[PDB]
Order: sequence, then C-alpha cells, then structure tokens
Amino acid sequence: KGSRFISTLQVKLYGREGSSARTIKATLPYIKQDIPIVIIFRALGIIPDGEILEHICYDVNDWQMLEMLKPCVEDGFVIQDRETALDFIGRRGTALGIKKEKRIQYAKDILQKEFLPHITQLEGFESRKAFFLGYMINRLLLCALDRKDQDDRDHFGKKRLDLAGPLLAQLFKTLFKKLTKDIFRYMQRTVEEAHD
Amino acid sequence: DGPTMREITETIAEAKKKVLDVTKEAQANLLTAKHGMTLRESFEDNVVRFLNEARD
Amino acid sequence: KPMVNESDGVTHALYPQEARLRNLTYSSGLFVDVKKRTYEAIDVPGRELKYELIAEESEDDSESGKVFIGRLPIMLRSKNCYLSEATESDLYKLKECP
Amino acid sequence: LPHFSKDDYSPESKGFVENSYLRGLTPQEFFFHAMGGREGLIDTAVKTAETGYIQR
Amino acid sequence: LVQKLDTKFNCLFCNHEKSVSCTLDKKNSIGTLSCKICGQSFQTRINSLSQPVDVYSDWFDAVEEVNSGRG
Amino acid sequence: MTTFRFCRDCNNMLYPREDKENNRLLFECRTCSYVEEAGSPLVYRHELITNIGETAGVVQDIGSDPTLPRSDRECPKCHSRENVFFQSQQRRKDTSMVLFFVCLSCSHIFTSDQKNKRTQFS
Amino acid sequence: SLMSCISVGTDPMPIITFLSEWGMEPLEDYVPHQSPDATRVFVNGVWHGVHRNPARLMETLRTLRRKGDINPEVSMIRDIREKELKIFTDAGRVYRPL
Amino acid sequence: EGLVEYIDAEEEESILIAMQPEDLEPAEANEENDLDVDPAKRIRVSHHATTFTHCEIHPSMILGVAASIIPFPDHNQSPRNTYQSAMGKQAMGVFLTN
Amino acid sequence: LEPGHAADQEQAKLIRSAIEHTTLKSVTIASEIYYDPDPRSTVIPEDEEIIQLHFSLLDEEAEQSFDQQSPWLLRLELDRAAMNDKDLTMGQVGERIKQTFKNDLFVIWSEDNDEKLIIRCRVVRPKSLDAETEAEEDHMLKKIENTMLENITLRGVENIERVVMMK
Ligand SMILES: [Zn+2]
Ligand SMILES: [Zn+2]
Repeated sequence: KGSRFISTLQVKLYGREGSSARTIKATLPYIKQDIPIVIIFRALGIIPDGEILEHICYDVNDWQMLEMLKPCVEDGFVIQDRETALDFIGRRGTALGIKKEKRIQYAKDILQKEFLPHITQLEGFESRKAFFLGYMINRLLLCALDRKDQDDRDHFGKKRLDLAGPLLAQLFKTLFKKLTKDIFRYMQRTVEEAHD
Repeated sequence: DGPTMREITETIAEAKKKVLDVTKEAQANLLTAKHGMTLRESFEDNVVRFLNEARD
Repeated sequence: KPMVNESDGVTHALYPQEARLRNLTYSSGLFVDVKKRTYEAIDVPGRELKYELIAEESEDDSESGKVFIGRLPIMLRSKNCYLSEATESDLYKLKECP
Repeated sequence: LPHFSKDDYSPESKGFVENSYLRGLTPQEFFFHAMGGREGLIDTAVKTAETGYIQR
Repeated sequence: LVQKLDTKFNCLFCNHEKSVSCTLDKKNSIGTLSCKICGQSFQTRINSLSQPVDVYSDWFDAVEEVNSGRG
Repeated sequence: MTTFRFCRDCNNMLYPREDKENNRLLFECRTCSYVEEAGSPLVYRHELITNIGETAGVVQDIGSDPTLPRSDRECPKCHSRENVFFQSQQRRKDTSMVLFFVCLSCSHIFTSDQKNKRTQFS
Repeated sequence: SLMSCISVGTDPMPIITFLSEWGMEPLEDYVPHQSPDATRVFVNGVWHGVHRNPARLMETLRTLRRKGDINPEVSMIRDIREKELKIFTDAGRVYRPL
Repeated sequence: EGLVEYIDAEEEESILIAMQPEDLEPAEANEENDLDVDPAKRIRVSHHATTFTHCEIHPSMILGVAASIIPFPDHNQSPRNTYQSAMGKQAMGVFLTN
Repeated sequence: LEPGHAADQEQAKLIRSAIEHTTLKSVTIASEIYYDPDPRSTVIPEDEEIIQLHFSLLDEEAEQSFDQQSPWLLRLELDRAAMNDKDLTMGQVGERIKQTFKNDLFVIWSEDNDEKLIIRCRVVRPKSLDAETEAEEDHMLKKIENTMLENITLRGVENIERVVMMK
C-alpha cells in the first residue's frame, strides 16, 4: 500500500539430521536474536501443544513431520503462558527500559505491526499470522524431508519488473516525505506558521 | 541427395527407438545402476551417448 | 498540462519540440489542496487543557487553496501529454514524428 | 516447457534437435539451441577476464 | 557449565554503565546476579532457555518486584 | 508421531516416563497430573530408506490435471483403459524412475515396476 | 518479447469479496483435521482461507475473468497436487496473450 | 469475449499449450499415415496430448524487436542471432522522419 | 595393484573392499527404539525367532547377568541388498560394533539367511542393571544410535568414498 514494511522474515533449521536440525528458530524484526517457533506460537495465543502441531502439520498421519517437530516442543515446554512468551520475546528484543510490564507492550507491538506485515492492523493477527507461520514451517519441513525440491530463484514467475510507475512512485514518496518534514519543521519553528 | 536424407532419418529413428527402449527398461526398474552412479545418471548417460552416436 | 514559466513571468504551454530545442524539461505543475484546521489556545485550567477535544472546540478552518507542490516530469504520449490525443495531421503539424 | 506433459524424458522434450540448419528448427528446438548458445556466450565473457588475471 | 559475564546494564546503588556481573550454575539450574560494586547478590532460578541477557532482564524485573538493586 | 499421544485434559505433549516398580511404560503430562499407560512398545522410528511420499498429492480430482500425462494401461482391478501417471514425488536423488498410474474411474494407483506394487501395498 | 506485457496492478478487495461469497471459509474457523482435503485459497501471498471444492471455484473465477468481471491481468494458479489456489493482482508480473 | 487470455509465467505452469492450431486436429492424433512426407520440411513431433488448454497465437512472437528483423533465424545458430540482434542497433538508417 | 595380482579380477575387488569406506548408515533401513522389559524374551513375535536363535547361544553362556540388560531395544533393520553389494555379513558389522562397544552394549545377531537383518541391542549400565532392566534414559540409546550411524567405520579408509575399479 506504500509503507511496504520491508523486513525479511526467516525461519531456520539448524545443524543437520544428526545435529541441531532437531530444533527450529525464527528471526523477528527489531529483535536481538532469533527465537524458537513454539515460543512465538504461544505468544500468538496457541498455548497448548498439539494445537501448535495442528497449525504446523496438516495431517496427523504424517508422522515424520511430527518427529521433526518433537524437539521444538521439548524445548518450548518451559514456557506455558501467553504473557510469559510475550515477556520472553520482548526481553530478547532490547534493553529492559519497560520494567513495569516487562516489555509486554514492545513484544505486542512487534508481533502486531512488524511480524508478517502483509497482514496487519488487525487483532485477528493472533490466529491469521499463527496459521501463516505454521504454513512457513510446514514448507520448511517439507523441503527438509525431501518431499519437495529446493526453491529456484531463476523462475521468471517469482520476479517482478519495476517500470516507470513504481520507480517514480518510490522516488516521489521519498521527496514528499522530505517536503512534509520541512513543512513540519517550519510549523514547529515558526509560531503562527499557519498563515506563512 | 534424397537417399542419404532417408538414411539419416532412419539413423535418427533407430536412435530414438533405442532411447525409448532404455526409457521403458528404466521405468520398469529393470535397469541396473552403473557403479559409481545412481539410476538416473546412468539412464541419462546412456540416452546422451545414444543421441551423440546418432548425430555422428 | 505541461507548461513552462518564462523568465519574464509569463507561463506558456510547452510542447515536446520546443522542450527539446530549448533544453526545457517537459513537466507539468503539481497543485494540491491543503486543509488548514486551526485550534486556538483554549486556556482552560484543569483537565480541559489535557484534552485536545477542547482545542477541537476552538476549531477555525480557513480556505485551503491550491498549493503548488512542484513539477512532475511527464512522459510523452501519456494521458497528460499534449500529443496523446493528437492525430497524424497534427503530429507533423507540431513537428513531431508520427 | 509448457508445451510438454509433466514427467517427460523423451529426446525431443529435453534439448535434442532432430533437424539440421538447412531444414530449420521447430520453436522448441529454437529455444533449446538459444539456451545452449547463451551458455556458450556467458562462458566466453567470463574467460575474457579470468584468463587475463591468470596471465598477470 | 558456569557462566559469568559483564554487560552494558547500569550499576544501580553504584552508578556505572558496565558494572553488572552474575554467576550461573546450570547443573543445579541456580545462579545469581553479581554486582561488582554494590556487591552481594540476587539469587533466583534459571531456565534452560535463560540466556545471560534473559538472566539479567528477568531478574531485574524480579528486583523491581522487590525494589532491590542489580546485585 | 507414529501414534496419537496427548493429554486428554491438557492437550499437551507426553513423554515416556517408564514406571520402574510396575515395569510398565507410563505417560503423564509434565505440567498436569493426568496419567496414561503406554499402548505400544514403539517409542521411536528413524527411517533411512523411505517408501513414503512417493505418491503424495493424489487427490479426488488428479485426473482433472491437464499437465499430467495420460496412458492406456489396463487398471489391474478395474480393467479400465484410461489413467493418468507420474513419477515418484520424493526428490531424493537415488529415487528410481518407476512410474505411478491412477485409474481415472477407480482412484486406484498402479505402478510400472516389475518387482514392487503401489506405495500403499509395495 | 514482442507480445509480452507487464501487469500494472489491481485492487484485491473485489476478488477477496468474490472468494468469500463463493464459499471460502475464513482461517479463524479453519481446523485442519475437520477438512484435511481443503485447499488453501489466497491472494497476493496472504493466506485468506480454505475452499473444500476448488474445481468449481476455479471454474467460476476463470469464467468471471473471461467475462471481464475480473481484470484479465489478474493471474490465478491452481496447484492440484499441493492443494493450493493462488491469485496475484499486484504489478510487475510479465504475462503474454494466448 | 473469452477468446484469449493473459497467462503469467506462474500460471503457465498449470496449463498445457499447443504450439500451433494444427496440433489440435484429431487427424494428427489418429491419422498416423499420410502422403505429406515432403523430405524438405522440418521434422515436427507428432500429436502427443489431448488435454490442451491454450494454443500459441504464433511462434516467433517469442522474439524481441531487434531479433524479429532477422530472416530465417531458425536456420542460424544462436550466437549468430545474438550478434545480429546486437548489431541491428548500429545499422545506419532513418530513425525519424523529422 | 601389485604385478602378481593386477591381471586378475577378484583380487582387484578385494582391494576395492579393503579401501572403500562404508558405515552402518549406508546399509541400515531404519532404527527403532522399542519398549521391552523382558531381557531374555520379547513381546514381539517378529524377533522371537531371532532371540531363540541366540537364546540357546547367548543366554546359555556362563555368568549370566542383567547388567547389560535393559528394557529398551535399539532394533536396527539392515538392508540385505546393500550388505550383499558391500560383501558385508552380520559378523563383520557385529564385531565392529563390539570393537566400538567392547562391553558397553550387549548385541544380538540375526542369521544371515534370515530375511530380517536385525541388530538387537540393549543399554549397559552396571551397578543399576545388575539384576533388573531399569528404564535407562532413551537419550542414551539415541546417542548410541548416533555413534553407530556416524562414528562406526565398518571397513575401508577414512575420507575414501566410492572406489571405481576400471581397466
Ligand atoms: Zn496435561
Ligand atoms: Zn480401474
């Protein structure tokens, strides 16, 4: 729509089949380090286990994917409450300036306005983004299980061309932002800038 | 001339038939993977060799 | 529409041929409307000054008027170009190539 | 190519060019030959500078 | 498995941006936030996911809950 | 998860705390008190050479796919001369080029392999 | 290429309303183990719900596009094997006439 | 009218295109024997499928502006075609009437 | 090859076998951990014949003790075709495991002719399992499986992959 909220989201699988591939962690915007998937799911409102597995794996008979997910739950068992997960994420975020609520507000802001921005401005994010993150992890595991091949960059359908329209659009967005900031500077500087 | 064009066409058709027979063998799982190569690489090697022989 | 403001202060409709010959950018002005809502100081001791609603009560909006943001360069034959609607008999009348 | 059914390993569907240059190329053979030519051109462009660096 | 680290968190009764230490015994899942200037300790639990940043910040939350210092 | 195992009153995940005195394998939610006895000796299976996912994606209307190729192989249990076939859907390099078929009137999967049957009954 | 064209973009809201009116169950009411065979309909990479009868929905969408009710540039893909229905309406997509 | 499409690279993965309208005739699918065995024509692969969804408007529309002025580009080899496409922009000629 | 063995064929194959690196992971189909408190028998009829084969051989040995007996079964099912290709028998793999697990893993063998190439293993923990199949932590068995499938060089030279004999 114009803000573009450009912030890459990455879900990573660690080690290897005989190594830290056991666990899965994700990177959030404006967060110091990555976090395991299960803590994020609990922060989004999916408290019980299984339900998180409902979101991630769409077929219980697919026992291999749940085997791969085992260590994620074995690592997330520590956190059990939504506010606890939000505290964890916010605390990992940055310095503990918000001592009162333990950075709950910061984590809420990040997970509402910067986590998967192409869905935002909606308290239903709790469920929508949770489902989309489950889809992300499902794709990751499917690739890791050799069910599907590695995604190809060269596919011409995965690319877009910025013709005169979008290029002038971003350029003019920057210039108009500069102009509005200058107008605001004149407002703040000059009392009764209204007429001037 | 015409006769050599027909001979070339027969050569290419024989190569195509050999490639088809190899494909049928591979799809029936009867093909034996060449040592040092899995089934797919052996099949591709055989097909490319046949086509190159046909061109030559 | 595309225009040029001469050094003499007289604005004149600009066409691509003159733009190319005179080294003038082919562009058209950007005019926008700017609402001007003024909330005069309320000077109401108490929580009223803590409420911006009381400032809203002091609302006094004046005329906006078209404000000249700048000039947007315009590509030729675009909907705003002078040549977009020109026919063949006009394309070479303006010394432009059909 | 979107003109072939999925999972096709036939010679015509994977780059083989039956025809000659005198006889012509069908659109698919034309595109595959363009693929090969592009590979060759990229290789030449890379060598143009890599070999010079080795020389120096 | 014993971790002690100094970081950028301030020194409260002791006014220094870098003077905050700690100890972390992961065998018993116990540790304490150690103040190299204001001193004594801040004993509490440890979690398997408790990184030293998490140690410091969560235990600082507990400090405000108790209105104590950073060690 | 080779089976289903979740606390009935917490939906959390159970893990194998064997009961030493009874010599029985027992499961109980770590964060709850519900207790459940193991119903099968299997607790772990790591499959290296897999025969799973070869035919993944067969749906009620795979026949409607225009891109997939079609043949005339006779359905073994239907004798229908129409079907749509494809190769194994797992992307392991060493996978064989065996074909899988699908009877358009039966939803029955038959393979071209001369030594093994469909994935579900190989 | 000669006949190639680049999409300029369209508002997805009308298409989302079309999808909702045509039986697209929202995510909030989605449960994987009650409709395991349901597809995943979505527009511009935003998972918008699930449809249990993808064939009929795809036929309707194609008919609407060919009738003009949907801007022809709007690209829709059905992945029969992966149980996903995709739609794209943003700009920058290079398409061709057939 | 529903006679042509706008197929994107992402959508063209799910379709099956015919190279030319002749690929659709039932004769090619069924009539394996014919007297048109002119040995001077390209060897064209026979009719392979029957689930076509679209048909190419025409080959040779896969070429660009500089390539589509080459006579018989399918009798050359690709490097020659690329060289010609590069060197056609240097040919002297009338770039405009004005 | 040496001058006296170059002209021949099977000796070249023997050199190939001596050089080529091969591990259990290259011949194992799947590895499963099973619950089975019984140290001498099993609740699984499938492995009953194999246990009986070694029941008269292993369980009949002098100085029987349960210190090497655990209620957990680390059942590995190998690939007959792969073992035949590598000229491997249950023997070789068994004594390699023993070398890596001299007395830390009681290992049972399946008859080569059996269609189920099974390596029935139990955890070893003296002073706790001496007269009981105490429930050893499964993570111990998982680590043991990792060591078997990664750190066990059945035969060959380390860092020497497929060896291609040619003339
Ligand atoms: Zn519970
Ligand atoms: Zn049938």
